[PDB]
Amino acid sequence: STGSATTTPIDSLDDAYITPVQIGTPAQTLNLDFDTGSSDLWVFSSETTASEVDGQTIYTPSKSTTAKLLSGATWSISYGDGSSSSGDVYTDTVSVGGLTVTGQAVESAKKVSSSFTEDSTIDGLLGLAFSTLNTVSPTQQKTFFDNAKASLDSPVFTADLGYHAPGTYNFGFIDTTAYTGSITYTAVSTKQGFWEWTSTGYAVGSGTFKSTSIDGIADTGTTLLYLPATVVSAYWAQVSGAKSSSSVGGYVFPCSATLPSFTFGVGSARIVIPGDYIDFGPISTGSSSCFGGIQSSAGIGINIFGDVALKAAFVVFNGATTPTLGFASK
Repeated sequence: STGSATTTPIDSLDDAYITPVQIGTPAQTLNLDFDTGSSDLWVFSSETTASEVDGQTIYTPSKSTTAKLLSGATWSISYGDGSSSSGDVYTDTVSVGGLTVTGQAVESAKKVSSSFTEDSTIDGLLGLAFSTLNTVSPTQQKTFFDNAKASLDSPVFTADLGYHAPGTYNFGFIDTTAYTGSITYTAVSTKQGFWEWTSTGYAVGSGTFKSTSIDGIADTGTTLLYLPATVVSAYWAQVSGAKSSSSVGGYVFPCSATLPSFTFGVGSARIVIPGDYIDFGPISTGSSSCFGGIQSSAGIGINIFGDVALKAAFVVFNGATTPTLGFASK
């Protein structure tokens, strides 16, 4: 079996992508953020503190004939600014683009962090990292992908994110019409629970390619591209007037500048990120300073190939016994 679903940017800057997901019987459709950097499927629900719900579609387990409370199970995900989302756990039927899984753990949020409340277009997250990162206690739960693996024609899912345009998440098959050339596969380390891989180097604009190993994670749930400070400094040195701003918290550049492309290596292949993809617009309404899509990972501790990088490619998440990541131009 297979599944295919359209994913849509939530705003004009491609800050995140939402994908419709059917939960329960009869179906309750929620728009979820598909996140390969986490492993929890959590949703706004009728149990969420009412003051923390601002426009989101909520999941109502009492209206689903197939929902079952998972007795004593709780969940808690921590965020980098001290806030957290948490709640209880149900099991229910979950379908993505025609692909149905029964008995999927659905984590109902009892409280959410303020940043989720502020964003009314995201009804929850669907985690697609490895199940060892799932936070359900005392009994850890499997991801949607892990539960679907046996039913899929092939144990893969692919991410084809659009630039200012809709894209596609496919489960169980590789659409050979969605990319050009060949797919280059690279080894994945699962030791930290992420889709972690090693890029073979980078280039700025039309400059010389720099052979150097960059270990990082493919994370559809992160907007920007976070790379080591040496790489990021080399990129923004080619943009006249760009500088790192402490008040803003990253590199900014004059909005009238034209940005150079950024190339990253996948084995012997090269993925080119057009310069326009790195422009994330004015730091404030009316400002002539613009925020950059390539930022330093020094404060984070891990390099992150976020949406900025992934939407330049057709990306294969191969969940075979030995997992691999595939990149192709498109």
